[PDB]
Amino acid sequence: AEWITGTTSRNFSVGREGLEYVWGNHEPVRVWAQESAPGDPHGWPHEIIIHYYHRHPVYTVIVLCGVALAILVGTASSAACIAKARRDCLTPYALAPNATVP
Amino acid sequence: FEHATTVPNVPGIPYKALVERAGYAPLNLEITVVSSELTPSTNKEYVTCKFHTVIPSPQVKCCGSLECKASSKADYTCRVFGGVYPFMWGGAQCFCDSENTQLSEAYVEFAPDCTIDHAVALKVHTAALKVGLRIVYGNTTAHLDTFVNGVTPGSSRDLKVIAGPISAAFSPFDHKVVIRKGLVYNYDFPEYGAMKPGAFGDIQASSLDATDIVARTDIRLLKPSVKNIHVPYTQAVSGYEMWKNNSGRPLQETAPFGCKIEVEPLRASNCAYGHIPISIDIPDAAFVRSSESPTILEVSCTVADCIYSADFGGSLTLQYKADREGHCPVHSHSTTAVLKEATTHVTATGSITLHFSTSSPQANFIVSLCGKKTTCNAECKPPADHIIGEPHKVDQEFQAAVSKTSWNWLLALFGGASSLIVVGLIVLVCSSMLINTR
Amino acid sequence: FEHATTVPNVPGIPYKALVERAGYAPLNLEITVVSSELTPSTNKEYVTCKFHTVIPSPQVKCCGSLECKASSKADYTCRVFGGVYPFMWGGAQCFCDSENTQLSEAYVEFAPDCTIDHAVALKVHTAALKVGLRIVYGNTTAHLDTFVNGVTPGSSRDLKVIAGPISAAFSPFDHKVVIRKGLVYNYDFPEYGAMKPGAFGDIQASSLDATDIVARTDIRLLKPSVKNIHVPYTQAVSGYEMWKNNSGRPLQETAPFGCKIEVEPLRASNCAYGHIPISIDIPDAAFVRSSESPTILEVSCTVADCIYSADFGGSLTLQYKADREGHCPVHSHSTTAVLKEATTHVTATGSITLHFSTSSPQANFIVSLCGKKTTCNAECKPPADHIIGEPHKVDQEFQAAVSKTSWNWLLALFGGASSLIVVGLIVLVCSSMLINTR
Ligand SMILES: *[C@@H]1O[C@H](CO)[C@@H](O)[C@H](O)[C@H]1NC(C)=O
Ligand SMILES: *[C@@H]1O[C@H](CO)[C@@H](O)[C@H](O)[C@H]1NC(C)=O
Ligand SMILES: *[C@@H]1O[C@H](CO)[C@@H](O)[C@H](O)[C@H]1NC(C)=O
Ligand SMILES: *[C@@H]1O[C@H](CO)[C@@H](O)[C@H](O)[C@H]1NC(C)=O
Ligand SMILES: *[C@@H]1O[C@H](CO)[C@@H](O)[C@H](O)[C@H]1NC(C)=O
Repeated sequence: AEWITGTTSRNFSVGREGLEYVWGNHEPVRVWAQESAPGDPHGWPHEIIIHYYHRHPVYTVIVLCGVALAILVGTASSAACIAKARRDCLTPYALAPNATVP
Repeated sequence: FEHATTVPNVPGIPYKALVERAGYAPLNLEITVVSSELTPSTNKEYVTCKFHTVIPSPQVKCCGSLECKASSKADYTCRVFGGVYPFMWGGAQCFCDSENTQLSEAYVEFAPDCTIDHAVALKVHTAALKVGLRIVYGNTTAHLDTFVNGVTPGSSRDLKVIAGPISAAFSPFDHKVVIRKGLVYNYDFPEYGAMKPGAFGDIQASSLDATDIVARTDIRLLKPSVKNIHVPYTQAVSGYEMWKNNSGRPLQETAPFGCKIEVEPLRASNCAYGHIPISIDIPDAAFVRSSESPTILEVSCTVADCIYSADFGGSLTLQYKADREGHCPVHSHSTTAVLKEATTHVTATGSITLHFSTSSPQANFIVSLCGKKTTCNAECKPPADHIIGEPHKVDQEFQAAVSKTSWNWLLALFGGASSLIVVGLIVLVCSSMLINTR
Repeated sequence: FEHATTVPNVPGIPYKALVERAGYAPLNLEITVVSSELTPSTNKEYVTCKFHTVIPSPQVKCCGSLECKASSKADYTCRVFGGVYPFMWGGAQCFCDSENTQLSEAYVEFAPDCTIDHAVALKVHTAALKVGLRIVYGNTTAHLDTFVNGVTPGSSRDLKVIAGPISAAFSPFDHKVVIRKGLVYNYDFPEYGAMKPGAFGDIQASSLDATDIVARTDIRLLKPSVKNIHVPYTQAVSGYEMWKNNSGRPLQETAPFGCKIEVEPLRASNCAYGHIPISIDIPDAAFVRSSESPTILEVSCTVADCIYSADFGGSLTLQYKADREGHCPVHSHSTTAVLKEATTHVTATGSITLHFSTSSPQANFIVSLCGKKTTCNAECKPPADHIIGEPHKVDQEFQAAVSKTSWNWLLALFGGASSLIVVGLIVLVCSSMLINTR
């Protein structure tokens, strides 16, 4: 609630639930914010990133964090498995130096 | 036919559904909450206002003494002074030099203007939601005033509606409320007979005309040190006025869920907070058999210019061929997209346009026309208008708010990670069989 | 002086205690619950009784038609019959051979004698217990009528009492009750508007004089096939009479905890279920200092012919050698023994006699006179009378109801078992010593 004199602008945050403002003796005015974020959900991936960042910031941060963690763990574990199998194929041939590898 | 579903508590926003009895044609059914009524049970404690602090004429007895008995007047205060010498217009008032007793007298009462400017203290309890329901089924309408308690039917006889218990209890009023001139405040007032001077509720009575008025305003009768007849008094400021200083703002401008407070039964009107389970016993006269309903030989939906917003943004046209001309229920079988129209008119062949509101970037949903199932697929653009003056008809869902392109990207990355897992374990198994050979 | 204790809810049965200030003489104090009133908050749903099922005069129209509109009368049923030819005393009643019509009309109203024989359906909530108390302290008496919620105070002259919340909430009334002619029944009646024919609640109204009456009796109008002018109707029987068949027994003769159900505010009187914590603001004028309190050099009790019955069975004599003659409180500090007299007259040296009631087979308890403590022990025989017309003044305790010789036997066997266990551990220690020695 604010008592206002003069010509000054006020910023109010509107969500999906809504916002009702009464100005003077006028009837209450109800507004609802639509999900009109900049970007494009159907396009290149970056536009999707800006769109869902402006809509739900923490949600898209944790989703991309999960994606980055998943790809990092997947590549690291696959590389570890390939390295272990490559060692398991090599060291039978490494203990015998004069042996001819196929 | 007993049909059970769940409607939102939002005023307006028609909730549409089909009742599909097996042997009969699908029947449209939409329920609209026209109004809501949180009416708590209120117990009246007292009425307060500005006191009058009326002081009667000073009673003097000279060459004598006085004492007063207890009185039922509000905030009784006697005091005896034994050295006065009153001087009205025309010299001294009686005939003794020094020993002169004056009874200073003070008590409070309601002001003459408390019939309007008064505050009523109320204690509330759990509130019962009463909702007005506009239910249309087939071509018939019904207006009901149901209770949300979960057992009481609606006041319409023929259509039996049980509005189940609402998911969350809201109760915008705290346990103690104060009503002044149509404005409602959540104030923790003092209890009856538990007054405090200078705060709200200095003076208390069960009614304006009641004679059982109680008060403990801190009044102190000072000693008259002037020639002229006087009752000097020091009193606390009116706590009703002090509350009018710091009343804050009423619940008409503070209450959650955007609902307005009225004072004649003290009800909260149009609170959009929870979900109401509802069960309707539709009479069998509304249902018609599948023979009399037209059947759709072929249906296909093509949707153009869809946009996910509160308004019905998006036009899907059904191209259809049907044998018999008639009327047909039309429905959207997704909780994300809702159609504007419930019934259409079907000819032998043609196309009907329909408007829907969705909350998903993709318009992949099932639309039904005289039963039937057609699937609609499109990419829906984000809205250009930032803010709209009408609420959203549908609620967001996690599986729908994520677009199909984004779903393909995340599933491609996750499937790539999983494929690296699978090839790692496969080559590990190959190493295992090689070390079994060794 | 804020003294807090706990009283049983049994009507009668005085509970005695000592308030023992450090610098003052011991003060006796007993509470008696004279009456209790457990009043729930009742919400009235509807009233019901028999129905009159009045039928208006048939309306005929010959060479015409009669369609009938809806009516606000309870359970309105209208039928149109288009092949009638009615007869009265005088012959044919109209001028068309076959093109006639009759409007059979039937609705439901209250019977004339429903001002007495009617049932009120009530929905009750949690019940607030209000207790009347006879308190005595020192040598003065006082009466109280206070609530049990633990917030509001009971005031009597210079006594402020807070009766704390009771240990268990009983509420003998179910959520739905029915009152008929002063008899209360725990019946799950149908809700307002949920009329079922042939059941309690065929007819419903807000009051007996209300014009907004609702009814769903299974009334059907048949086609007249007789010469006489006649409305053939067939109706389900009154569910009020059916409930009078199967009313069972009322709550006056079924409610637990032995307390009486009354109907004018719908309260439950003299319910003895749970212990009440109580806090008492004792005025300082009741106490006396220890200088005026006659102490005793040596107290010595002895019990003779003790018996543990509900009556005050068993007498004990204090022999005392006090220093002054006066009045003095006496007390039994155990919760098993309770004394009849809370006061006695003390002399220089003598012997007073007192009566006590116990629940334990042993007379082991501590008795106090002007302060002081003494414990005297003898044997209490079981009573010979099987029942008695008065409730027990105390409650059994497991530590007390087991007799002293039975504690001796049980502890003898348990100590024998423990002694053999101790012997086993001793010889195990000796074996450990030997295996350390080797
Ligand atoms: C209000 O919002 C506008 C939107 O662009 C912004 O530019 C402006 O700085 C804001 N004003 C204040 C006072 O925060
Ligand atoms: C409902 O009534 C309208 C009136 O025009 C009619 O067209 C329609 O067919 C009716 N509905 C059904 C299911 O018969
Ligand atoms: C009354 O209330 C107002 C509102 O806060 C406060 O600022 C003011 O000091 C108070 N007193 C007077 C005399 O206006
Ligand atoms: C209390 O008052 C009664 C009433 O006569 C009297 O008999 C008794 O002696 C009084 N008690 C004391 C301790 O004075
Ligand atoms: C009425 O109630 C009684 C009590 O159970 C029942 O036995 C009887 O059959 C009923 N009917 C009549 C006509 O008495």
